[PDB]
Amino acid sequence: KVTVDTVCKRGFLIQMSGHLECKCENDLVLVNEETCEEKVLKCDEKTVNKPCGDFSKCIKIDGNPVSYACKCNLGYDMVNNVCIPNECKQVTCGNGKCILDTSNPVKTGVCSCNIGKVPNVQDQNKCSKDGETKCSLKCLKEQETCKAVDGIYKCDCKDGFIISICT
Amino acid sequence: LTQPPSVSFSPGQTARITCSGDALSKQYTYWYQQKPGQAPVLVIYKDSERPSGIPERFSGSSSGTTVTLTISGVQAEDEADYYCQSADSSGPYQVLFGGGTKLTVLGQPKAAPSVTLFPPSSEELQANKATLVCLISDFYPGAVTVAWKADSSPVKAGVETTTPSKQSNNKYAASSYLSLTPEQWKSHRSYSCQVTHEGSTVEKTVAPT
Amino acid sequence: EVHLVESGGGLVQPGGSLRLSCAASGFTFSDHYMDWVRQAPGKGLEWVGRIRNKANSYTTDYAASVKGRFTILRDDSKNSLYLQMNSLKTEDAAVYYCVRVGGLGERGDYYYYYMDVWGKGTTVTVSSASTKGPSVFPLAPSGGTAALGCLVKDYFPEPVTVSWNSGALTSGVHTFPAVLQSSGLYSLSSVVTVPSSSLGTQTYICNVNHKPSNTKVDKKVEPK
Repeated sequence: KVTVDTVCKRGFLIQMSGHLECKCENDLVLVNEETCEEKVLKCDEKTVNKPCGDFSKCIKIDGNPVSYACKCNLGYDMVNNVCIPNECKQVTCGNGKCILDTSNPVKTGVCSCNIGKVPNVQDQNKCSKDGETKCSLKCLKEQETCKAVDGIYKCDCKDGFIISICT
Repeated sequence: LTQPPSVSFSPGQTARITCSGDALSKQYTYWYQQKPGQAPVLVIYKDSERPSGIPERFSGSSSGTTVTLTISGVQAEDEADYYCQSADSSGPYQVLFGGGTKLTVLGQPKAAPSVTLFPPSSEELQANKATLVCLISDFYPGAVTVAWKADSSPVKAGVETTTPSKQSNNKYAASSYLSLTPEQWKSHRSYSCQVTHEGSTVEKTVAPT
Repeated sequence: EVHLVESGGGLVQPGGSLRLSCAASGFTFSDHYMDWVRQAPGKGLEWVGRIRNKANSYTTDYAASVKGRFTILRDDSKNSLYLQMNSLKTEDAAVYYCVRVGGLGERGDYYYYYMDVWGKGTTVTVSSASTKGPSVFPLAPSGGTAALGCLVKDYFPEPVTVSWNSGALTSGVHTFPAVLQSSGLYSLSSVVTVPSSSLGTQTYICNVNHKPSNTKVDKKVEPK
């Protein structure tokens, strides 16, 4: 599980209504829950096992000629050209994303919502109810405070400063 | 939401108004300043941050289910009513408001209220009506809590109380009326008017004659 | 600059209906949520309801005290907010504020939900009371001082004028402001602090004049 003390390798912590996760920088993809690395452009023989997308690596296909494709890791499946957990294949949240219930030994998909939205019990726990979510991110950098950007929380520059660093 | 009905500080002191509630641990708390005869104004949002145009003396802090509004070096310009708000998304969306706090910037020594309690007159009782008049005057700051007691028991219904109004001597006065039936008056042994001002409570008692 | 101008307030009898309006200007009205907040005379703020923008399907939500009776409407093409009030109770009489909800993002949805802009408000009165003269009752009387007064009870509308001894007695007189009962009628008291020994010798007459109803009452306050 990802907490406020997790170090996002080549990434940064973001917070939604029900969990935290690591978002990568620029064109980096998630190797695991907290590590971001460069992705390959084409799945070659040389790029086998190298990451091609979020939670996906290039593999070899023992076909009639050798073939290479970008397959999601174990426990993930491809939905809209994005690898999401297998238990989230048919869980749509609307104003949010599907995550695994960390407080349940059996893998179950639940809806984590954008900032300002909470799971609506009257809409199959989808993200269709107004509701604030207090930010718990530790933004300790020079003039960095928690800011809501693109439906998520993130440590950004204080209002009136721009990036080397915030000033 | 729960907040104290009245606070009082001397000029230059650091005022603090607390707002408590279980919904304060889930969603943010917002403070509004309302001066007499004017619209409310947001002064503190997201527990601790201040909007643009608010002086730096306004600030807040959050500790669990209690949020404290802080005003460092209170000016007489800051004397107003303060309401804390939040929200509850447990069921349908609900905006939550506190009771409100009358912040008084002290400008004179604290005056204790002078209380006078009148029993129902004989003419009114002969009209099948009974009214107890509890008059409160010459108290500062202009904030008070009135409670009625029927034979040392709390009275809920039948109570009409005014808000404090500024007197000529810049003190405040208020009124509190207890409506009863003549049977209710002549049955109990006594009736009391309890006027609590700045922690101290003044009590007056009348009995049928 | 932002402006929220309320309109439609007035006096209506209990059980009747009334519609409020709010003309907005100085901002994109269709982007924001709009709320109604009322405040009884001398009491705290109370939330009425909320209507949402097109991005949130114009959905509504109200408080339990006005559920089913009040209805919030909006006309984005006219920059107007409305409040249809039905089955009005005396508890509904208050000053109603037109409020804009701030804290939205670039998506039409909000990150936070606060009330950044308030209006001047419009006053709504709910009472079935008409013109009525008061019923004056006497208030009979340590420190060597006593107190006697006159009870000006159940009158409408404001104001009344109370003099003592036809204006001859002015020192020590304190006429308290009136109270507004749930029935809609006003009531006040006017007391005078007098020396205890003068109760048996000096006469105390209170003169109540109610110009709206053309009622003049003189009452003698005697000790007992």
